[PDB]
Amino acid sequence: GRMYNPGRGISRRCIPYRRSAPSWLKTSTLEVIDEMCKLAKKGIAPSQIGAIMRDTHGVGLVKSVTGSKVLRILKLAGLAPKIPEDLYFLMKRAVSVRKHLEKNKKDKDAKYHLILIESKIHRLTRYYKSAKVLEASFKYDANTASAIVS
Amino acid sequence: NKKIELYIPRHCSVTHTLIAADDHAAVQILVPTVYTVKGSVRKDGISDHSLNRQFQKDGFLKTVVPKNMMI
Amino acid sequence: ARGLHAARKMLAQRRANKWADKEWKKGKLVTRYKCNPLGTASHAKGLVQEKLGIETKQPNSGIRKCVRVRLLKNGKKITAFVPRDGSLNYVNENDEVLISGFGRRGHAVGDIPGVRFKVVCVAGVSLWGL
Amino acid sequence: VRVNVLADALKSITNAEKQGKRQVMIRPASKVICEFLNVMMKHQYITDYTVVDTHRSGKIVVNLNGRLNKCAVISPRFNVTLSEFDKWEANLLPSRHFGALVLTTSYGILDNTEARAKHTGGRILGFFY
Amino acid sequence: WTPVTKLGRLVKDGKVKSIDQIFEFGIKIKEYQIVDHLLPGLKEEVMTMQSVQKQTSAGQRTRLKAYVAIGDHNGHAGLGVKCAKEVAEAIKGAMIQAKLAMVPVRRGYWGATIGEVHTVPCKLTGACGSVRVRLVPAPRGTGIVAAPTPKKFLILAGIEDVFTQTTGHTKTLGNFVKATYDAVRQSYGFQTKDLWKVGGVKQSPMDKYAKILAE
Amino acid sequence: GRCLRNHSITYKTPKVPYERERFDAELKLVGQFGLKNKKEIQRVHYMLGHMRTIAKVMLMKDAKDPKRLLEGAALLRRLHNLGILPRDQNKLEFVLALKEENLLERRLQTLVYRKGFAKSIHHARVLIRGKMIKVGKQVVDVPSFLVRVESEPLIQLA
RNA sequence: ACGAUCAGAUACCGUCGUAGUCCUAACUAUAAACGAUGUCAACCAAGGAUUGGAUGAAAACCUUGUUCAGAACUUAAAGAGAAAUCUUGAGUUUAUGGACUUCAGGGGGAGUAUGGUCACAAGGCUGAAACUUAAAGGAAU
RNA sequence: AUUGGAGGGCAAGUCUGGUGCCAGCAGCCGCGGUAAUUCCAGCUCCAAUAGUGUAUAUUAAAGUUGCUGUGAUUAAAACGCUCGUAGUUGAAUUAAUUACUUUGAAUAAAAUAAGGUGUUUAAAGCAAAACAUUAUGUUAAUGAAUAUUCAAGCAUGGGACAAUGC
RNA sequence: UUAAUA
Repeated sequence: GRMYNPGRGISRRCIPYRRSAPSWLKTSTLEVIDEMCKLAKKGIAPSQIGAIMRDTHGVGLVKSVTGSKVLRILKLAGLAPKIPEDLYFLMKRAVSVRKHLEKNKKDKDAKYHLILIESKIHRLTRYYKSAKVLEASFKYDANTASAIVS
Repeated sequence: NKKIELYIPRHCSVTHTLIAADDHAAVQILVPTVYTVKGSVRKDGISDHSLNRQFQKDGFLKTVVPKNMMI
Repeated sequence: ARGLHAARKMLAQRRANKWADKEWKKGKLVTRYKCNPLGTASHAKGLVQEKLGIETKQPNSGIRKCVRVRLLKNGKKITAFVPRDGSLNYVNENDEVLISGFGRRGHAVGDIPGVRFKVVCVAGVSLWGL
Repeated sequence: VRVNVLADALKSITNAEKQGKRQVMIRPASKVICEFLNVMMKHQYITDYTVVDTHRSGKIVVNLNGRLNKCAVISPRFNVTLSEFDKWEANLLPSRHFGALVLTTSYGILDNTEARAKHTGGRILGFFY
Repeated sequence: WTPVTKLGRLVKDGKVKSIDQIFEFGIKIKEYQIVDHLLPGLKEEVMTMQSVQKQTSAGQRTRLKAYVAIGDHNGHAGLGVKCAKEVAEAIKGAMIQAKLAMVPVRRGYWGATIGEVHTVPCKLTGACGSVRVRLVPAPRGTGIVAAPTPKKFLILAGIEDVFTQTTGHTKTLGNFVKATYDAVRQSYGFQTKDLWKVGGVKQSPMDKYAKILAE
Repeated sequence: GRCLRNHSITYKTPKVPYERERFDAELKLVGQFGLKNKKEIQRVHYMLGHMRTIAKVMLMKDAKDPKRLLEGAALLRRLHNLGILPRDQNKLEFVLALKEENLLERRLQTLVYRKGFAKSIHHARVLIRGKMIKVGKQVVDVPSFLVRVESEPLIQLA
């Protein structure tokens, strides 16, 4: 089930049993990389980059065409964001809730959910530090995250 | 000397388990071959279907049990 | 904690849960040396000072003859039964007696109203053979 | 969460046989699950099994024939010395001729009988009557 | 005498020569005289005489409840319960009930096939109320290591050697015997390795002699 | 411990003091063998229990274990020479089938009554205690003397 | 505080009525805070209906097929239990071992005394012993 | 030949004399208010026996301290609920240490187990002899291989299940 | 409307 509430949903995606590109797909890796490269320069999350390729270019799985994942492609081009995408979006929500909390001091449900969100951040930050993705000098602070997330 | 077993117990033709001496719901159907059904199977509402698989296996029925169920 | 490396909590849980044993805690905590008139000793000696008779419980009737004893080792004052028939007439005053327990029953035992000790000697031999 | 996949598999197999089911399905497949089934086949407790590949640690389907009373896994796999064998069999097995333990050893996953023959101990996995 | 059921008629005519034939096909025994014919000279032993009481407007109604165990010393046993106003009749009434409640007792060896059969083949557990009785196979020398109440029953069943481990309110005499009778009852229902072979096909005595019984 | 020597027990009291099933069974053995008290029955049970324990220990081992071969043969050899176990039964499984009557039927009191030197099993005890019976070369006054097979035909009056 | 009732009525019944009941800020941290049922995970007998989706058919609303999630309900000769009863478990347990945490050890004394700590206070958290007693208790006839 | 007992647990008296809810017995249930199976005695037999009762404590019984192995709806017992560090537990997958496992090395006896040995048996002792009729000879006679043995430490074969790899 | 105790 979900980490923090008793909800239990199994809404997933189903990768097909075909690790190679489909027969009808003809675009080579050069077009896929540059099309993905241009999207990264526009400030788009890697999760959304793949969706745009799937919806518009019909490249539903990039690993089936180029042999490497989106993040690996972006790292090679150097366009991977310094803050990991999943951690970045979590700190974007913590900032947004906090801003609402400044004017609405009596909201006791927003204080609870802000606590849950920040606990998630400390879980992800700890993991990424063991994975050497984030330097050990990194540390999440409310007075600082408002600027970097912005 | 004397035989070490009182008797050799019957085997249910469906679940391939022994028929206990106290199993007073176990039946025996003679098709002019012997079929044994354990009492637990009968009370569950399945012995009719289980016999259909066995009857179809031996040829007494042909177009009752579908192929995907013929196990 | 049923894991292979979870021996710290399993051992520590039995230490804590063992203190709830009424029969086991009583024999370990420091009360046998302060709250027990007899002490660890099986038998004790004392001086008879008063001849007493205690009425029995409600479903019984009669007077339980007994004696009041002042022990030597501690100096406490107790009450001691006088076993079988007519053995109180054999017990004199200001003499040494041997006092020795009873079973333990529901704590108290056989002279009913709170007595838990029985006179086994009168200086002499026995408040049996006597 | 799924801590022991083998525990999930053996509970599925035991539950299926108590209901008299013909074949059962196990969703997560492992090497250890396959080895445990192979030991049970050599003693003719299960007819056979097939492994489907789902690219996602695929599934196993096991065919049962009225013979497996109970197969259960043993929680934390104790380091079983060779001298501790008969102590374990006296506890877990019905008699001296019926059942068999399962142990993981450097020479593979073996039951108690041939592990005794090969003169090797190891962690205990489970048993079956 | 004067049989009513088929099995009663068959045994009176001497066509079912062995009680094991009845147990083979799981036929219910409804006349205690059937067991008397097939198992002559059964030893007897009365477990207890417990008196129950029912409150009434005029007072209490005391009845005597008898637990009697029957069974030859060669692998058969039976337990029956009956309550009545008289001790003499209650034993007789429970005497009947014990005979219809005959069950086969499967016993085996400990480590080798040398001698005659003495002990249970595997581990069995009685499933009475709070009482639960476990039987473990034992070597030749050890007797029936058990409380007197199930030791008396296990002696009749012919189990010379066994180990026992009881659980529950074993002071309840009625459930203590009932738990032992239950563990013994399912001895032949537990499929061991030697029973895998399906054996041969046997004819039921009620089908082979169906014609004569009608006539 | 305080003494440098060794002292060991030879019998054990039963767990349940009062049973009618046990009382008559012991009396059957007392009458059949003329024993002084139940302490002599208990010694036989203890002695039998020791050998039964030994055989039971090695029966759980493998057949070809060197430990089993050394102890199993030694236990059987001691049994054969004592006369308890007949020579035909050379398997450890026959030790578990032994009973207290087998050991009791090898006391010197039993043999001299069976050999006909005394009229009754009680007369055998009196004859033994009176230094009247000799086994080979040395007189014996202890009726618990368990005679070996080799000393079995060497029993005669004094 | 009155008036009734009653032997008495400081109560139930009626009339009046202070703190309180309401909002803001700060304390308090306890309830039969209950599903008297810890959290996570696997397997699991027949149904009919309902809440929110997805997906076919039938022209948002409604009637149907499938499937995912949620609060429930009915049947069981089956499993369990001391039984009542439980079945989206209280099942898969003497055939005893999926992972982790908390709690209990006959009834009283007693959640009391003392010590420590938190609070403005009432109180909360931790928390015995002496002594006493063959029963107290649970489900059912 | 004594010690304890003869209502049940627990083998043994519905025998006779006194006692009259008194004296008392009674580890627990309980028996005694004048017809006591339980008091005090007489006779008898019940158990053990040169031992047998009592009192305190250890162990088993106790699956009433739980690793094997308990219980938590109602009997006592799921924190009011969520977050959370240490701790514990962690999906499938690959044809340098540690842990695990097998053999050993080394390690005081006594003790435990166990090998031999007629202390007349036995507990013992590690001696005595079996026969050589023994000085001679077995013989330069036995010393149980005497095995242990857990937690560490040392070496060795294996790498399945695991931890730190880097 | 009132109805306590053994």
